Amino acid sequence: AQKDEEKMEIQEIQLKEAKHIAEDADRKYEEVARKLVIIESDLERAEERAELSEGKCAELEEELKTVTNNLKSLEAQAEKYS
Amino acid sequence: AQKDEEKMEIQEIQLKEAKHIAEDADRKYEEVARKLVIIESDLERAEERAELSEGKCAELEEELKTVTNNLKSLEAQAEKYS
Amino acid sequence: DDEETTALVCDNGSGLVKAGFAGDDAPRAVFPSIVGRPRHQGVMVGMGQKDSYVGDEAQSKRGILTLKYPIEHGIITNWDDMEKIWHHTFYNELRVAPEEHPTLLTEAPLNPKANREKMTQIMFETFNVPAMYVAIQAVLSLYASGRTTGIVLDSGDGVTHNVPIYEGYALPHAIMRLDLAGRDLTDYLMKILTERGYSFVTTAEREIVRDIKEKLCYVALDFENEMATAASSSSLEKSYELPDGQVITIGNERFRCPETLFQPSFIGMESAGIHETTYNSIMKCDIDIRKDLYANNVLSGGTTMYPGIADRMQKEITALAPSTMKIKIIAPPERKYSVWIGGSILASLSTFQQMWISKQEYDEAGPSIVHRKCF
Amino acid sequence: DDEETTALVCDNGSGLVKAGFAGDDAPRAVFPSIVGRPRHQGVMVGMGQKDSYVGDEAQSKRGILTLKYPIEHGIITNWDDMEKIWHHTFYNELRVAPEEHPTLLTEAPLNPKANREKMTQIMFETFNVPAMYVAIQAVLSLYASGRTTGIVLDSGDGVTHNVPIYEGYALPHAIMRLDLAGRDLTDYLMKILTERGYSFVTTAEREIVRDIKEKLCYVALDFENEMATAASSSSLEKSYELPDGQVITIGNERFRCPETLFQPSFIGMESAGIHETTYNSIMKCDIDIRKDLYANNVLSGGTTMYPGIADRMQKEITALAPSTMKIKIIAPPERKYSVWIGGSILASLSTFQQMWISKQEYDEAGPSIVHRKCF
Amino acid sequence: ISASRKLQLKTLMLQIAKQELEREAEERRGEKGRALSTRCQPLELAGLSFAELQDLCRQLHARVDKVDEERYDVEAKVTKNITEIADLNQKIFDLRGKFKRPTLRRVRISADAMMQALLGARAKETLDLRAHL
Amino acid sequence: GKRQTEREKKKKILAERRKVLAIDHLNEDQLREKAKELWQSIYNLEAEKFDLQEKFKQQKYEINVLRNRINDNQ
Amino acid sequence: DDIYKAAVEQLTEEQKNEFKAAFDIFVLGAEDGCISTKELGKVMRMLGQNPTPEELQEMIDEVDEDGSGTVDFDEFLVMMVRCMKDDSKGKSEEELSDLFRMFDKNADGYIDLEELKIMLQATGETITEDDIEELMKDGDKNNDGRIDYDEFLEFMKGVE
Repeated sequence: AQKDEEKMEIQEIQLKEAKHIAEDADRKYEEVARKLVIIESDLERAEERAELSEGKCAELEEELKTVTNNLKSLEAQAEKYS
Repeated sequence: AQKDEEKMEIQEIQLKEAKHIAEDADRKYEEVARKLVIIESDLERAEERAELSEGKCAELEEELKTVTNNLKSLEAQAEKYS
Repeated sequence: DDEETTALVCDNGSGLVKAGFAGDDAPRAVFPSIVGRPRHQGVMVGMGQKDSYVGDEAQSKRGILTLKYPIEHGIITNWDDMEKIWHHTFYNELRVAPEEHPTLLTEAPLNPKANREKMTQIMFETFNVPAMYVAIQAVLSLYASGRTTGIVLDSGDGVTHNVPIYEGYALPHAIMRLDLAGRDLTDYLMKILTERGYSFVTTAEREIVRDIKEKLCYVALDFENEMATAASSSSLEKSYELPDGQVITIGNERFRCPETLFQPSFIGMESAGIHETTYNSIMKCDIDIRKDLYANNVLSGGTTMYPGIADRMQKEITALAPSTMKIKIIAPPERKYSVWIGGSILASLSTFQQMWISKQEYDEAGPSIVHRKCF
Repeated sequence: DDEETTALVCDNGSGLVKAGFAGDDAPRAVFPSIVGRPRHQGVMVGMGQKDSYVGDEAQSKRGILTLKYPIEHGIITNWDDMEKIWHHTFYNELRVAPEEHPTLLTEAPLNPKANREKMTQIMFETFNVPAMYVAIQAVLSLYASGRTTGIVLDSGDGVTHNVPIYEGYALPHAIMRLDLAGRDLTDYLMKILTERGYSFVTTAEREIVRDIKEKLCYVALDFENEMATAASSSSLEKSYELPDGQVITIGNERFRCPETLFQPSFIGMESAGIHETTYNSIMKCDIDIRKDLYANNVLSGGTTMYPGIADRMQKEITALAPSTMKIKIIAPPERKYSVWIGGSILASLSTFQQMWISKQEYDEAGPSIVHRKCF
Repeated sequence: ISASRKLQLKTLMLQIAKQELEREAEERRGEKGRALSTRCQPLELAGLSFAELQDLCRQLHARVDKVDEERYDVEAKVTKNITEIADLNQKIFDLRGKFKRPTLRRVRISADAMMQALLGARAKETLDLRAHL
Repeated sequence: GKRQTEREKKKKILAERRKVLAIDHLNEDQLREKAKELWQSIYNLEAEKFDLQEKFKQQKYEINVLRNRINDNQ
Repeated sequence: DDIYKAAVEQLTEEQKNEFKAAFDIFVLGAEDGCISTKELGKVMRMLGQNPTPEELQEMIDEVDEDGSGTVDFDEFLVMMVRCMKDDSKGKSEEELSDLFRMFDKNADGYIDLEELKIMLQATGETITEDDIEELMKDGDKNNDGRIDYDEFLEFMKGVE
């Protein structure tokens, strides 16, 4: 019975240490979750703004093409009327 | 002595549960570490490429302005020709 | 701005409602005229789901709506939806109460009377405007060009009409109104796309086919040569990315869709193309103003924005017309909003300020006032 | 707040009953749904031996019981046992009499009507609740993610169903319900463990195999490479201690058990995996909402907790889908209780407070009221 | 430049804005009282006959009812404005509701703290079984 | 917008707003006291109308701002 | 100092005495009270509400950047005030509406660089090229022509 009491108290201090380790891990978990949420939100915004920029670039490119071609044709016609 | 032994068994199961907590915490934390790093790298790249597109779009704006002015000139010439 | 009172130049159109205050260069708010009720059931509670999304809002939720245009061919077939569109236009896109602003609607030529009378009755009873005036959509397009003569071909999205005008005197016996327009071209394009495997059926996918038509189609200078070239080489096949991926490749459907304008036999219509109804409209005019009409042919309306139409039409008319006359086709770059720019100019005139249909006049003669002197 | 009371958000499920009051973060009491009669004779007198241990009590005396789940595949096959489970849940795990609390059950899509009608009849006659409402298990999981669109794959333990939703409008023609779930994976694992010598037969040892599956199995990113690696090295063999000693070593059974999800041909099922029924469910939707569904794919349910599934599924869908669309898989850490969290949120809404099936309404129309407007 | 200094400058800006806004609020209230006093011409009824005072009171009555009519018109306008204000609030709620579904709620209430009561229940049932035998 | 309904509601509200009494049953000082009370009442009416005017100003300002900010999405 | 003394009041004299008992707990003890350096890390290891790495780097920038081997009472409280939650919730949506309506003097639907400059100079702080330009880099997050509504709505989250 004496030996068993010894083992009981040893396991008792071990259990307290275990609980503390558990709480520390819990706090770390909450922290990392917060960080991940923030960074993902930033990812959303970054992707969306990238898309906006790409679309606008496309539209401006097309308009440039059209106007340039019209100008070239009218230049040819100016020579013709000369 | 029997009561003490029962106490010991209880402590044993609790220690088991604590180690279980430790392992699951570590696993989830490593997972979130992976996700964090991947998200961060991709966010960096996305911001870079979006800014590149923005610069190209501004250049396109200037090009379009040049073309518009030249078309105005050619149109005036053609109408006077008429 | 400040004191004083500005006029609202609305322009119902059929496909795009264009509105804005009188005296500017471009319409303030341009948005499709579609009203789409949701068609599925809806399970989320408290999402704030409305019963009808109108205007440009229903072009973003079109995946779960059934869009339906309230104006078929110039005429208005569904008055409640048109009233909803007008209410949206006044209150949300311009944010000006109609109780303090004259309005200048536009109407196609040769339209049913009841349509115009109902339009004025709505504007005077529901929205309660101070004074409204209805103008023919072609005279405005002639205003915008800064001319005073010329024969204007206003190929909108609902109906294509061809009003000749000389020295400010319109010729009512020479108006040739044809009901082929952009919508029929959209339907024909959607029908010939099925020859490659792409099937668009839903009323929402009609918008996708419209976008394809706007971005890719062009009018061929010579039809047979293009048909022969597209059947041998592959320099014409332009690809386009659907709203979900799966790019498509349009071959000789590119110039076959807008060719329907010059050969209305493609969609089974009997009449002659827009290249020959203009010549017929000219030949009905007197023998002494045909040279001026030949030299001042004006294009307007959205559907005349196809790349390469101002050359095909000139070639066709030069083939038809006598060899001595000079054929010139005025195609301003601001073609789409030409009618609205002309409307703004007309509403900004001082001489026009006493032609409005004042409300007391409507109270004395009823809605039939529009056919009277105040035209 | 004030008068009034709190709602009971029960969630029958199949394998774990999750319940708790509305407005919290996690269910109050979670316990397996098994009812096990004793099977041996019993010689001690006065031991106080009951005739049926339900819930978590029968997971401790499982050595001398014959556990049998009352819910096979979503549907309920043994109504007396289900009534016993509900009675236990109300009175002993929550200790709140049902006479003073509304209830919000959950039901899989495409289930037999008679099941739902019997459920409401029981809740109104035996337990005599004030008002109960039945909701589809996927809409709640979409609530919990805080989205309003997205296609949710809720791979429970009984049945895996895949409900796409856009802007709050569910698409009833695109629900793909597949009956492979956690229970079939447990049976297949128990069947492939016999290839090393370990034989589990008793209905009590199915629980041990379930624990092995939960603690050891994982989904392989690439199946053939893992099969080749596990056949050469020995870095995968993880050991596990049975409830009596005699540790066992699981080799390539680790990633072969949950691979059945992506290749249902392993257990002889014809259909395609959960990686291809999602793509098929998307392709049945309209062409304009496919991008949003691609970007907001949601995972839920217990069985989607395997380590490494959110990457395998994304790789598979990216292989199937067009190259331009972005594929994103939402896998919240609180996956298991996602349906119940969503249920709590829905029950806590003010807009939802008038959708309950009040008892007087049931008295007037009978149990068939559930199929009516109060869905 | 550094975050702390920038936040201090922003706080100073907000405080200056708040103080100038409170100053303008008291100015507006005082000016509003002054204008309200200015609007009505003061009443001086000293030495008035029955006819004069009665006609004055009757005209004041009629003008008060006219003011009631005017306030009815203005308050109908304001009620329509309130309706469109609520509509705009609802529209912003709808535009933000794409991701705001799980936002309006309360979580982590009661079940997070209670963990060791189950162990006590198990110990109690085992002890009861052992003590009864 | 069915101004008949608005006119009916106006008649009901004017009934709510109706404060009409006797006119020839008082003495001179009582008449003066009633006139003073009526002056105070119309002063309150003026104050409430000015409050409504500024409230409507703020309503219109916030409506413009909210309209612009919702339009800024596209 | 006014902000500094307000922060001192935040961890008030009662809180000062409680954290003084805590400080005696995590001091070396049984010595002259010279006050060393690592005890501000000891309070991180002890309090549970561990100072953030941002707090650690702010302390490093102020203290031990000379390798000081000790922390003053003033630097100690500078570290301590940044740990306890003296938050201001970032005001309220109505107060944001009022403030940003005031800042939108031109009623453009946004706040311009000119309005921001005149407002920040109207507070008396030296607003030079160090500001505005950095505020373009820092205060203006969107940098899409102006400072739009959500830009300054979220830009002032949890701040004073």
